This record gives sequence, C-alpha cells and structure tokens, in this order.
Amino acid sequence: MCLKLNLLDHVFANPFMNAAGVLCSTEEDLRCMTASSSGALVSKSCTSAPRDGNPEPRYMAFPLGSINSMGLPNLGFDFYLKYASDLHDYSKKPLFLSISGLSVEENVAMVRRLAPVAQEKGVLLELNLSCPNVPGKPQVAYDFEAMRTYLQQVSLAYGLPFGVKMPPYFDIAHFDTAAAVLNEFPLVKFVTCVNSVGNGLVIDAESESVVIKPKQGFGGLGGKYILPTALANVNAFYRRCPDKLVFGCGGVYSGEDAFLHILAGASMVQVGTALQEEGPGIFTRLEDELLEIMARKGYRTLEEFRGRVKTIE
Amino acid sequence: MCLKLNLLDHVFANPFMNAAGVLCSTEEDLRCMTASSSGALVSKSCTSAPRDGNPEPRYMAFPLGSINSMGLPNLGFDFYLKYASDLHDYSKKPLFLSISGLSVEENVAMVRRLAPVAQEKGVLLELNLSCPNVPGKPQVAYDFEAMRTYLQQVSLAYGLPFGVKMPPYFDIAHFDTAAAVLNEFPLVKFVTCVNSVGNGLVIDAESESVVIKPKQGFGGLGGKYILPTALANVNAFYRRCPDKLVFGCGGVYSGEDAFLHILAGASMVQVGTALQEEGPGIFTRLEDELLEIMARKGYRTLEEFRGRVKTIE
Ligand SMILES: Cc1cc2nc3c(=O)[nH]c(=O)nc-3n(C[C@H](O)[C@H](O)[C@H](O)COP(=O)(O)O)c2cc1C
Ligand SMILES: Cc1cc2nc3c(=O)[nH]c(=O)nc-3n(C[C@H](O)[C@H](O)[C@H](O)COP(=O)(O)O)c2cc1C
Ligand SMILES: COc1ccc2cc(CCc3c(C(=O)O)[nH]c(=O)[nH]c3=O)ccc2c1
Ligand SMILES: COc1ccc2cc(CCc3c(C(=O)O)[nH]c(=O)[nH]c3=O)ccc2c1
Repeated sequence: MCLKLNLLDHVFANPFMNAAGVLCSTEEDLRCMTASSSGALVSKSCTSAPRDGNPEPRYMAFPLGSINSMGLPNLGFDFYLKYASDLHDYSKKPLFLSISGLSVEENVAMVRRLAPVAQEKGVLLELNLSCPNVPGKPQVAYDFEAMRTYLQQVSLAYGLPFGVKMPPYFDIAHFDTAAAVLNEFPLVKFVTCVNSVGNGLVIDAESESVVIKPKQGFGGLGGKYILPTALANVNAFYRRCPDKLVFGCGGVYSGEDAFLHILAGASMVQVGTALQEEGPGIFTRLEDELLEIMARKGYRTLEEFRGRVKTIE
Repeated sequence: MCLKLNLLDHVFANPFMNAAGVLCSTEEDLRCMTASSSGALVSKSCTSAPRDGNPEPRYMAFPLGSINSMGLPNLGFDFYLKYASDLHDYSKKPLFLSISGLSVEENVAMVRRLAPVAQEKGVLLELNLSCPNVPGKPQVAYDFEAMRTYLQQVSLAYGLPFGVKMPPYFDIAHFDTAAAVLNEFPLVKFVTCVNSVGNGLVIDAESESVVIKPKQGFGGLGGKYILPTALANVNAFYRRCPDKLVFGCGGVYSGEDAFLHILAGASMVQVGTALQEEGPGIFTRLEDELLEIMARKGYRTLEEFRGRVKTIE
C-alpha cells in the first residue's frame, strides 16, 4: 500500500503539497516545506519586483476557513529563481515555482528566464491565472480572451510543459469555455483547481467590523467553506481535459478531504488554510489518514480510485 | 421592543422570510409559511406550465449546508397567481411571488398577468435572474446583455415596482457591471443577494458517490458554506444601489447570522437551507436571538445598524 506517484517526469512520495502562498514566501519557509513530509512544494506567486503587499490585517482564519487579501507580497522573481537554481535540494522532493505577473509582458519576461533553470534542474512552473489584470476588468481567468493571450505568449516564451492555477467557476458554460481554452495549449500539462473563492466578506458580530483591512474587508475565501466548490472544479476539468493532469486545492483538512479530491480526479493535492493553521505537521496526519481510508477500502495505490467518483444512474 | 418595519409600502412584523424554493411549493406549504412567525413569505419560482423537476435524489443537506438540483419543480403560474389572488390572507403578512420563466417571453407573459393582482392585492414580484443552461450560454445574470434585456422587457410589461433574485458574483468588476445594469431600472426596487452558489459537488467518502442524481451530482450550494459570499454580495449591492433595498439570503441559521446580513445592508433576511432543515419554528428562534443581540448592544431599531458594518482605517 502506497502513496507514491510519478508524473510530469518526476517522482513524488505522496500527493501532498502546500498551496501557493502558504508557508512558501521566504527561504526559511521553503526550507521548512522541504523538511516536511509533503510530496512536493510550491513557492509563493512572484512578480518581477519584490512587493510588500497590502496593509495588515490581511489574513484571518476561523473554524470554517480563511479570508485574505494579501496583495501578492513576495521577495521578487530573482529570489525564487535563485532558490530553484542554487538552493533547493531536488533529492528531497520536487519544486513548483508559481508566477503571478501583473501583465502578460511581466509573465513573459519571468518565464523566459525560468526556462533554462526548469530544463536543467527540473523546477516546474505554475502560472497563476487567478490574478489581477487591468483594474476594472475581471481577473485574467474570468476574461477568456485575456486568458488565451496569456497562454499563447507564455507557451511561446517558455516552450516547456507547465501548469496553470485556476479560480473557481460556478456556471457550466464557463467550465466548458475555460477547458476549451486550456485544451488549445498542449504545453499546459496540469491544471490546479482552485484558487480562493473570490471576494467574500467576513464580519465579526461583536465588533460589527470586517476582519481584514484591504478592499473594505473583501477577500478570497479558503478552507471548509469551499470544499464542494473545489471538488466541482477538479471533477469538471478532469472530465473536460483528458490529456491534462488536474491538481486539487480547496478545503483539505483531512485524509478524507484528500480522498474526495482524488476521487474527483486530483493527482496532486494542495493544502492552504489548514496548513497555515496547523503547520507542516499536517502532512504526516494527512498521509496516515489517507492510508487508513485506503486500507479499509482495500485500495493499494492512488490510481485505483483517482477520478472514479460514482454518479447516480 | 419589536422588529416591525415598513418597506415597499407594506408593513412587516419582522424582517424574516423563507427563501424562494423552500417550504413554498404547494398550497399546504404556503399556508404553513403564512401561519409561521415569519414577516413575509415568497412562493416557489414558477414557470407558465407545471414542472416535475429533476430526478430524485435532488436535494441533500449536511452539517455545513445543502446542495440541490431541484430543476424548478412547481405547480405552474396559474396556481401561484390564484394563490396570490384568492387564497392568501394579506392581513397575516405580505406575499412575494417568484417568477422564473425559461425565456424573456415566458417572463413577459407571466408578469402582464400578475400586474393587475399586484395592483389590487399588493403581491410583490421577485424575478429570478438566476437560471442556467443551453450548453454554451451562461445563466442570465452572468450575461449582462441578456440581463439588461430581461429587465427592459419586464419593466415594460409589468410597469410596477419589483425585485430581482441575483446569483453571487466573485469579482469586483462584475459587481460594478451588474449593479450598473440594475441601476438602469427605476422599477427594480429590491435586489435579493444571493441565490445558491452554483455548481458545487458533494461527494460521500463511504459510498465514493455523489449525493444528488441530476447533472452528475453538480448543484447549487446553500447554508454555512456560503455566508461570507452572501454577506459580500449584500454589501456590494447595498453600496452600489443606494436608491434600492437589498434583501439578504444565504447562510442564515441564527439571529447572529441575521444580524451580520443587516449590518451588511439587508432590509429583509431570507432563510433557505436552515428552514428546510429545522422547519418553520426557526422563525421564532431567529426573532428572539436577533432581539437578544440588539438588547445587549442597546439597539432599538434595525435602522440604527443597517448597513453600518465597520471597515478598518
Ligand atoms: C494567505 C494566502 C496566500 C495565498 N497566496 C496565493 C498565491 O500567492 N498564489 C496562488 O495561486 N494562490 C494563493 N492562495 C490561494 C491558495 O493557494 C489556495 O488556492 C486557496 O487558499 C484555497 O485552498 P484552501 O481552501 O486549502 O485554503 C493563497 C491563500 C492564502 C490563504
Ligand atoms: C430546495 C431548494 C430550492 C430552491 N428553489 C429556489 C427557487 O425556486 N428560486 C430561487 O430563487 N431560489 C431557490 N433556492 C435558493 C434559495 O432561495 C437561496 O437563495 C439559497 O438556498 C441560499 O440560501 P440558504 O443559504 O439559506 O440556503 C432554493 C434552494 C433550495 C435549497
Ligand atoms: C487588492 O490588492 C490585491 C489583492 C489581491 C491580489 C491577489 C493576487 C493574486 C495572489 C493571490 C493572493 C494574494 O497574494 O493576495 N491570495 C489568494 O487567495 N490567491 C492569489 O492568487 C494578486 C494581487 C492582488 C492585489
Ligand atoms: C435541468 O436542471 C436544472 C437545474 C437547476 C435549475 C434551477 C432553476 C432556477 C430555480 C432554482 C433552483 C432549482 O429549482 O433547482 N435551485 C436553486 O438553488 N435556485 C434556483 O433559483 C431553473 C432550472 C433549473 C434546471
């Protein structure tokens, strides 16, 4: 009985990894994620220039999840590139580097530079589409013509297999259109579903106040609030993108949540809010929990049940 | 101390009502909602002709909320019109009727007939903008040109104050666009935020199966999962629609939850999943709990704190 997986020409001890933005911003964070029992890690989504992010408080968590408007605080691309080229120990586990440029040109400039390092060291790109573009326009993955533009230009500039981080969708016509766009791009080999559920609003009853400072309290939702949304997106893309891998992300706090993701079609399983709250110890628990469910069901590997969620009739 | 309020030229004993679809499909349901302590009731969204809806199981609830793909089962418009016209006791509480035609034409034909009953009896219209498919087209409220058309035609055909039931949005640009459309229509006097969060997917770990039969298990989410989404949408529209009321819907299980909706800007507060689960007794508890929070804070009226959620700096 086994959590091992081989994909994208890499070997992973188990399907677990951090979600981008969690425990991955500094060299200390990345070392800590590397020392954990996760199967992989991903760096914080980066921009060409270092960024302070939004004013604090900008993240808060509660029994059912989290809200954040971090504003892409990060040490800049040069730092994550150097971590990938010189500091990361690939004998420990694979590394994804997440990029989140504020325009298509900024993305192109980073990918062009990442390419030789990806070719030589095997760092894997995750391009964050659930990201701001021109203000007053929707985020890139909610604007299918911008999304197409970004993927064309990044495919050209990068020329190597990569994946994409997708916001959740809520409408079948959107699942359909989005997957069709992704399916135009053979180099997109994995699709990560989902980013935070956008612009929720948490209000503290005692203080009668929003709980984060940026954007009048509006921010992305993670955690228990979003598991069914996350599972729906995983399975929607799993079903529509048969030549691509899907990575699941949203609401994983237990091996059972991981099991559901995987049933939905997830290959890798990312952990955000629950990891921010519990710390990297969470990975041994998730592994032990998932292996317990497998034992009880008689499953020996992840492929025996990945994507095998049953429907009724 | 009492929770009485006046709006749209009607008096309401308190701000609570059912959410469209819940406990409101049959004469029996409507009579039950009338006998409750609710402040108002709304009928099941109707079509011109009766519908059986989707195959069962089509609704399921869990500790954090519910999923449904009912498929608009209803008795048909003639029945709700007759209820509004001959059966409802307006001395007990106001009635809203929800209409959800599958095209603009169907909507126009229903509202023309409702208009004289609205004039004569005071039944209020809630137009459901939240319907989905025809593979390749988004639900009307996610297609702003269709939405504008529906509201143009309905305002022309109906000619009296009405309200609209909105799905959640997730992106600030969409809030700005959606609100700007709604503000083109002076007869749109209330906006109900929000409908179920679209196309989530609940999977049972034990059976490895989805839990509702229609649409491969995909369906709209209600309950605790959606409270912060619902709060954001209420507040976003309350900010953007200063000449309209906003009615809150989503994740109300307690007086506290209702308090947060009203802080966010809600005038009326609709109860869906929690009402389905607990039954109509829920209304006495919610009134008590909301009055209790008020007394503790020294608030005498809903007006004193409606829309007064605090932001940070
Ligand atoms: C504090 C915080 C920072 C995040 N930053 C990023 C980021 O830089 N890039 C990204 O693609 N997603 C980011 N996310 C989204 C997470 O990667 C994940 O998609 C989301 O939190 C849902 O997973 P969860 O429910 O396990 O939290 C962040 C989330 C949190 C809570
Ligand atoms: C069984 C069921 C049926 C519903 N039917 C309708 C409907 O006919 N029209 C409508 O506008 N909303 C309908 N909804 C959505 C609710 O009115 C409400 O917007 C949603 O459930 C979110 O509120 P809640 O969190 O309190 O469940 C229905 C919800 C459920 C759970
Ligand atoms: C209001 O100023 C803002 C707010 C949010 C922003 C979000 C991003 C994308 C990075 C990201 C973040 C983040 O860094 O805030 N949080 C998430 O939940 N998912 C993400 O993909 C990037 C820039 C952002 C700028
Ligand atoms: C054929 O499959 C479907 C599935 C869902 C449909 C939903 C509507 C709108 C009625 C409605 C329903 C419903 O009746 O399923 N449920 C909600 O949560 N909100 C709604 O507004 C209308 C038609 C629907 C048809």
